Amino acid sequence: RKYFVAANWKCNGTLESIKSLTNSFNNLDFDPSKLDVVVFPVSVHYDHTRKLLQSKFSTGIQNVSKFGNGSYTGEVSAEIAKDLNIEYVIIGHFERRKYFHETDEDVREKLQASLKNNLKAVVSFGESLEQREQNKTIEVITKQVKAFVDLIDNFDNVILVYEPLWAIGTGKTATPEQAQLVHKEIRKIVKDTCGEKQANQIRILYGGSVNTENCSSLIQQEDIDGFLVGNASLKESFVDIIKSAM
Repeated sequence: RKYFVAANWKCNGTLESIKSLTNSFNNLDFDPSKLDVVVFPVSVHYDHTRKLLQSKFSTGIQNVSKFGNGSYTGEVSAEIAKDLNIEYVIIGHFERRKYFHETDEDVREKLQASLKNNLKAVVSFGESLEQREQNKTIEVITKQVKAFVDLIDNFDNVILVYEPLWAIGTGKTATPEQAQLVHKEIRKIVKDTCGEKQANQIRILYGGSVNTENCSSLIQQEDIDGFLVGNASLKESFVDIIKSAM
């Protein structure tokens, strides 16, 4: 298991601010055969971003269509991404499930499209504060992971991300012990449905207010293999979060 650190810029950036930020990220000396680091700019920033980042950084887009090419105004198909040599996609992010009504079935259809078209997928899921307070966290996560887990065929090319919804953008980070408990269950699902070797190969990242202060204690946990990072990835100090995985 290679550790994996991903910057989700969400809906942020200007041409100038991406030049300044990618310059800082390029100054970090790391070996991309030892750690995957991926940046996810806004779609219209993808070209600018890929041009500026050195190739040690992988790139991807923040969403991909559940449909293939055709009459889907506004959508970007996995086929189109493949032809732009876009390497990664994020699927299942809380913001898409929340504001745009994306369902588990949408997530399954997007992963199917992504794998069919040679895209690697960062697939996110997690329980709300209400579900956690009803003591339903593992049941929720188990249902969300089983919505798509049978589609995975190469266990290096799908990366799972546990982001409890209450930790996203709030500063209320899960503790390393809370994250680990859930990651151990996610890995156990993959073991059950896919086999032990596959479960030991797959990366399971944590996300939900990861920052420079708390990242080392999270990644030290046995079943936490890196991070999907939102607000902290817009800052030049994001390099220190990469360093925690080095």
